[PDB]
Amino acid sequence: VCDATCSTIGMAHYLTFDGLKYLFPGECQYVLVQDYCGSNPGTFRILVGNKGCSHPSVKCKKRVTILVEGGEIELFDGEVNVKRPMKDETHFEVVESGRYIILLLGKALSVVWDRHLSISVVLKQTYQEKVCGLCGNFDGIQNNDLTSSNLQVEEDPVDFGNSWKVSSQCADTRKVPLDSSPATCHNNIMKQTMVD
Amino acid sequence: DQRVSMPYASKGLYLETEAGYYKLSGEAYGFVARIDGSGNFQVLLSDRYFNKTCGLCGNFNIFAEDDFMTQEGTLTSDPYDF
Amino acid sequence: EYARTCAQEGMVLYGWTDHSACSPVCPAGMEYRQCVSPCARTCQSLHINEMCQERCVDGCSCPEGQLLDEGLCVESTECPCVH
Ligand SMILES: *[C@@H]1O[C@H](CO)[C@@H](O)[C@H](O)[C@H]1NC(C)=O
Ligand SMILES: [Ca+2]
Ligand SMILES: [Ca+2]
Repeated sequence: VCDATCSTIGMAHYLTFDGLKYLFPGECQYVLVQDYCGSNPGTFRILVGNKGCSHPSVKCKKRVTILVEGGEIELFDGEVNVKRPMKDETHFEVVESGRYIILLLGKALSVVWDRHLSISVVLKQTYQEKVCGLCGNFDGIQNNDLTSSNLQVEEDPVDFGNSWKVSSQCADTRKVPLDSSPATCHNNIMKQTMVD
Repeated sequence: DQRVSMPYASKGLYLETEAGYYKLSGEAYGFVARIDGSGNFQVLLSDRYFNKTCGLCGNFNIFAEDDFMTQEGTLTSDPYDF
Repeated sequence: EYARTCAQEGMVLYGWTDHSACSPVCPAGMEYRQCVSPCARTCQSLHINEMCQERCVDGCSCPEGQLLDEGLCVESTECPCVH
């Protein structure tokens, strides 16, 4: 079995490990992925936090806070920032090669960041169903990547991510009326074909 | 004019409730407002506007006597016409 | 007001409302604590820690147990689920 790969294509979409594009415009802070899931120690707790990103625009600067080995290293606005160095500095590593910030954290973990929005965490063979969050469980089964925090499969992913937010008193996002044209392209058929 | 539900988080303005009291955060724009149950407006604001924000809560300087600088810019003795 | 004004300056005060015979209004289930954490551990919550290093804030909050669920305090045993 090969190394899976999340992604955050554009402002509001998510690609799971097993491979499942789905839509989730949120504005609160959300659990991209973690290990503390049911009956396990809880080693790493990668998070993601967006601001003004329910409608994609030149706005929506992300904030990423990753919690491993009792550490707190986070990044936004181009650079990375350490708030609490972790104990085992040996596995730590940062490679600012090209557009990206490649970022190792251990034998079986890695992260990538295009300095603008993309978040592509990369895992190894080690876990094989030890995680949960937005990216799902990493089991090979692709339809069980909507297993909400309350341990059931949903069908409408807008209700999925609302379970995984951190601040349980901030805003749950609104079920949008589905349509093939977003806000501007809605009733502007001309512009739709120049983008198409 | 459209009444929305609560909480609410558009445009970088989380509109939350903390400790049973309502909050409005703008950390990108450098302010945190809130209200209590009785009604007591409060405004927390960064050090970035030191000697900037002129208004009804006065400038963010060190002094406390000179913080009536009108919309013209005029040190006034009356806390009322200001 | 004088309580909070001293609190903001880096020097908090405690328990002053015990004998003052005035507590600020709050909805049912809660009354005015002093210096409660903003990250109130509620019912439908993920058990995560040492991210909320924010400063300590005044305001009314639930009893020791009695977790929050939709604007009221409710006992930890009766935590619902959602679908
Ligand atoms: C404040 O700003 C004014 C003009 O805006 C300037 O004249 C003054 O030197 C500054 N100093 C203080 C203490 O505000
Ligand atoms: Ca899966
Ligand atoms: Ca002043």
